[PDB]
Amino acid sequence: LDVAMAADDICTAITNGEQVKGLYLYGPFGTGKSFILGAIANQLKSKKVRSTIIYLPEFIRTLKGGFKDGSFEKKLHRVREANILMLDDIGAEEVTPWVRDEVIGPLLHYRMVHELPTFFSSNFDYSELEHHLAMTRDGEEKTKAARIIERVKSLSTPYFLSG
Amino acid sequence: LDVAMAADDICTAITNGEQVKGLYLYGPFGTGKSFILGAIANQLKSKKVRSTIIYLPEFIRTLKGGFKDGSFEKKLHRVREANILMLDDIGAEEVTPWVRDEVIGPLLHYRMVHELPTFFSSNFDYSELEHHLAMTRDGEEKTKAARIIERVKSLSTPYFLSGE
Repeated sequence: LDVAMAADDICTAITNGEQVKGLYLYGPFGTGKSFILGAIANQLKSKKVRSTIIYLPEFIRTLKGGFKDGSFEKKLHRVREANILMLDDIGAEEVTPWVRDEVIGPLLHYRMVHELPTFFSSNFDYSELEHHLAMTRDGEEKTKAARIIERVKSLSTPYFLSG
Repeated sequence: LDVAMAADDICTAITNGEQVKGLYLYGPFGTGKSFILGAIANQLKSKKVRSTIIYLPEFIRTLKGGFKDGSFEKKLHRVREANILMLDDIGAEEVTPWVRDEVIGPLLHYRMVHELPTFFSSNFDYSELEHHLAMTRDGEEKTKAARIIERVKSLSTPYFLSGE
């Protein structure tokens, strides 16, 4: 499939005002998923449309700066209402029950309830990401992973990138 | 060997200060060629690296001034020495002997001699672009098109973009 034209068309749509689904780019490392996300971002910027790109490892490691006091909700509440959000390299973060049920879950829930374009990039497809989310130190919790992954599916359109 | 990964690698290389070969993106209309060229342009721009994109038909309309007593050489000499040049939709211009032999040809020859990064997009592959340049009102001239297309091929790396 041609991801370039999907990116171009979703840029035109976003700039026109149409409600659209983000892109779920998945594939092995070094296939250009991040570059396509950033290309969408710069393309939108060329038309004055803002967007927010997040590298999930660093972002979660930043939210852990205040997991005790609960001040992480300060930044989460700011990132969750972003007009266009792009979660870069989801599924690579350390899947802990806290990040799954207090960061990722709520984030995607809100961005869905308000229909806000959400782009993704991952080394896993939908089901593989669901398995990644279910497994954790507390064991396999399939219902939470199913809820989250269904949010992802309803927020994005899949595209496979290979070498 | 991915398209997006080739663009990303080329951006990382140019931004690190390494002048490298550009890309020859060819494919039907509506396959994202211009989006990839624009993505390279914007990725370079975000790191303070200027680049130049010309749409060959428009550029030619600006030259045909001009097209007699070398006056056009004023602009052709400036575009040709650009740090990074991207020729959007090469092959869509109406080929005439003077456009081919006095604009396109010399431009690519200069950018090749001086080892200047150059990018391309087209609906034609190498062979189809060469055949496109060979044919004009004066007939088919294959050797010229061979020289030019060989410059293009020395200036780029091909990548095919097919629809869904």
